[PDB]
Amino acid sequence: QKLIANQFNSAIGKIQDSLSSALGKLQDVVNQNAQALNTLVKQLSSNFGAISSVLNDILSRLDPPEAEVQIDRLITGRLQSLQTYVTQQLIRAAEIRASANLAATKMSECVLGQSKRVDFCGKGYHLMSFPQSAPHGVVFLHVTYVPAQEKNFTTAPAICHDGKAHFPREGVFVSNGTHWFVTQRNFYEPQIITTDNTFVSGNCDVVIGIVNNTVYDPLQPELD
Amino acid sequence: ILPVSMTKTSVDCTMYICGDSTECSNLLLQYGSFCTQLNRALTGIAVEQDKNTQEVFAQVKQIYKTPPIKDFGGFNFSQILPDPSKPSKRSPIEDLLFNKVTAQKFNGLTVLPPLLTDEMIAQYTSALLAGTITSGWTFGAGPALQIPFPMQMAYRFNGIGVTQNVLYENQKLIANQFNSAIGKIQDSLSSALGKLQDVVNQNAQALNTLVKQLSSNFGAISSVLNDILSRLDPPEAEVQIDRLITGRLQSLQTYVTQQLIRAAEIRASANLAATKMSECVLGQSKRVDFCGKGYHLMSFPQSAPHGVVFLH
Amino acid sequence: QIITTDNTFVSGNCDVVIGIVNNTVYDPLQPELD
Amino acid sequence: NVFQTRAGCLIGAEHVNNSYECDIPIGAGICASYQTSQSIIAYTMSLGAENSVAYSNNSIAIPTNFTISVTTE
Ligand SMILES: *[C@@H]1O[C@H](CO)[C@@H](O[C@@H]2O[C@H](CO)[C@@H](O)[C@H](O)[C@H]2NC(C)=O)[C@H](O)[C@H]1NC(C)=O
Ligand SMILES: *[C@@H]1O[C@H](CO)[C@@H](O[C@@H]2O[C@H](CO)[C@@H](O)[C@H](O)[C@H]2NC(C)=O)[C@H](O)[C@H]1NC(C)=O
Ligand SMILES: *[C@@H]1O[C@H](CO)[C@@H](O)[C@H](O)[C@H]1NC(C)=O
Ligand SMILES: *[C@@H]1O[C@H](CO)[C@@H](O)[C@H](O)[C@H]1NC(C)=O
Ligand SMILES: *[C@@H]1O[C@H](CO)[C@@H](O)[C@H](O)[C@H]1NC(C)=O
Ligand SMILES: *[C@@H]1O[C@H](CO)[C@@H](O)[C@H](O)[C@H]1NC(C)=O
Ligand SMILES: *[C@@H]1O[C@H](CO)[C@@H](O)[C@H](O)[C@H]1NC(C)=O
Ligand SMILES: *[C@@H]1O[C@H](CO)[C@@H](O)[C@H](O)[C@H]1NC(C)=O
Repeated sequence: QKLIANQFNSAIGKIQDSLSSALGKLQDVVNQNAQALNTLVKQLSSNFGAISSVLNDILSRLDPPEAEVQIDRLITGRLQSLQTYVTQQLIRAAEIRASANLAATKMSECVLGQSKRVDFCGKGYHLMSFPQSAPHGVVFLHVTYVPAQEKNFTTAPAICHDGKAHFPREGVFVSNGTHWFVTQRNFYEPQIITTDNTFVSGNCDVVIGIVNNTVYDPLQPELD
Repeated sequence: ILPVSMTKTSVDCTMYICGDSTECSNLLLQYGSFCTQLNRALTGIAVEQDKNTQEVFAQVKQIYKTPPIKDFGGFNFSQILPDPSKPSKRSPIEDLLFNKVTAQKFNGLTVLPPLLTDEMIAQYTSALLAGTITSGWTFGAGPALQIPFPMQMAYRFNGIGVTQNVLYENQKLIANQFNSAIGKIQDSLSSALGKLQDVVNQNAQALNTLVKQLSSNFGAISSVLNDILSRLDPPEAEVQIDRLITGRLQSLQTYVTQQLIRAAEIRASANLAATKMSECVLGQSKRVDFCGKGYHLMSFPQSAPHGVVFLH
Repeated sequence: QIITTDNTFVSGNCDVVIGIVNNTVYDPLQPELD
Repeated sequence: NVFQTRAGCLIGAEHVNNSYECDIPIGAGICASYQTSQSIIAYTMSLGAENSVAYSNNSIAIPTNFTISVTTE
């Protein structure tokens, strides 16, 4: 318990030291909106194929019966930019809706409970998450489970004791050269081969490769 | 069949709208704000087209070499592994899909090459297939381990409700059914795909439409701007040049908008393929009827031109 | 349910948890061997 | 200096046969970086750590330790 508590506090300090040194997903949505708003003010500085940019300049030098064509070119020229800015914002709104629905599914699975889908809330076995507030977004601090050290052991698919094959339920039979233990595929926990973790089915001569191993039989010495 | 990327096209306004004259460049300064938006939109497509490949194929940062031991307990893995008889990294299957699915740059419609070619995508699928047959799921969620295939199939059966005692009783039966399933897919694919062809036919018809837009007049006396300048003076034919510019600007605004919807459909399929890569390939997906019709055990992803295939 | 053997298991020693209490086991195997 | 790459022409950067992790994407499987004085070099990017995984029918690997990490999305 003191090892997991120390590894959790070191993981929070490594994220806080990395975030203090900018983000990309929370900056591209702002830079695209800032350049789109700066483009609309630049559209008012163009003429769209006319003699002036603003409609107030042509009305002071020419009569509206004469400059009616230049006004319609500025209206249709600004209507094309208004139809472009709305269409460009609708694709960005669909990208926001696609990311908000993806974040809502991750909130109901990674945060609200344990997500059974592996490699979904991040690289590694997800346990839980800690969502925090973000400007125009949201962040997630998941708790992953990745292995660091490992060793190689000789395994066996079944155990032949008296003519019947023994198959495990959650773990796998391991051996480091002279002994025989059983452990899961996620953590090394050596245990004695007992009856409560194994079962019998059929005969022994069903596997192409099998070895001979004895059972501790934790029920025999108790009835004496 | 799920696509992850498509072709990259970079359209200019000055090469596509204006030809070989200086009178078109004077009127293009009034529409320079429209090309700042169209150039940034086509630049945003090319980065998104190169970022979707790094989210599906680049799941791990280690290249897993294929083991020389081909004895996997009666299973035939020569169809998914690259054979050393050919210099290419594609397997027989991957090579059958390259020839199954099938100038445009003369009018300024140049095609930019992607970041990763077909050889590096084939190397990414062979690296994921080497880690699946040797570690299964620990290589995508941590460091690499070693585990035999049969033992690996016993853990995939436990996720759907099947105990692992029946696997070791008919191991020669399931190994013969697995080799018969690969031969049935290879015989069906050798006889075209739909999801990998509509993304190419829509881009081919859109590129053939832009060259046809140059053959129209847009309500004028000529199509090209070089014809009216030889018969009329630019002070007189200034209205005909502006009608050809706003006529081509409407087609350029339509081609960029049509490509952005196709880029959103590619992004929606690449994110769907990335979730299937991390669940059906990288481990066992607990969601039933997600990786196909039936109880999913594992998958075998291969390389595809402008896409990716999955053999669950 | 009564604390039995079929639902529990042992691993290591007792002095591993920072907070623990003393409790007895029903042992549903002892009265059957008599 | 001048290197005829598969994606066009990259000039002003020498080519090296060694492969490292690239940062600036260029295209066609070749990147451009600044390594060792030090000059801008162009080389083929590495697809990952080239390592061999020992596969056997009677060998398993069980992890004995773990590290609790936080993935920021
Ligand atoms: C695995 O499948 C391949 C099919 O590609 C088998 O290769 C064929 O083997 C037969 C038998 O000699 C030959 O007649 C064919 O010419 C082979 N085809 C190719 C493309 O090589 C291979 O034998 C199978 N392996 C096992 C162990 O069944
Ligand atoms: C698993 O790894 C952790 C992290 O390195 C080990 O914890 C360290 O243990 C050493 C000696 O026991 C201490 O000096 C360090 O201070 C510990 N670090 C932390 C962050 O707690 C742990 O011992 C390893 N466990 C095994 C079984 O190898
Ligand atoms: C590893 O093998 C040695 C051989 O004598 C044995 O003493 C030791 O107990 C084994 N390791 C474990 C964890 O049982
Ligand atoms: C593993 O395969 C080799 C090669 O066929 C064989 O000699 C060996 O007996 C096999 N091991 C087991 C445990 O079946
Ligand atoms: C011990 O293993 C050998 C080889 O698998 C087998 O022939 C023999 O019957 C086994 N011994 C017993 C008592 O089952
Ligand atoms: C709970 O925490 C309090 C505060 O430290 C402590 O006094 C108490 O003993 C704890 N209870 C248990 C069961 O550990
Ligand atoms: C009862 O609990 C106390 C406090 O945890 C402990 O010191 C004592 O050893 C326990 N009794 C037995 C018989 O274990
Ligand atoms: C890199 O090494 C290979 C090894 O044969 C050689 O052929 C090639 O010319 C070298 N390239 C450079 C740029 O030195």
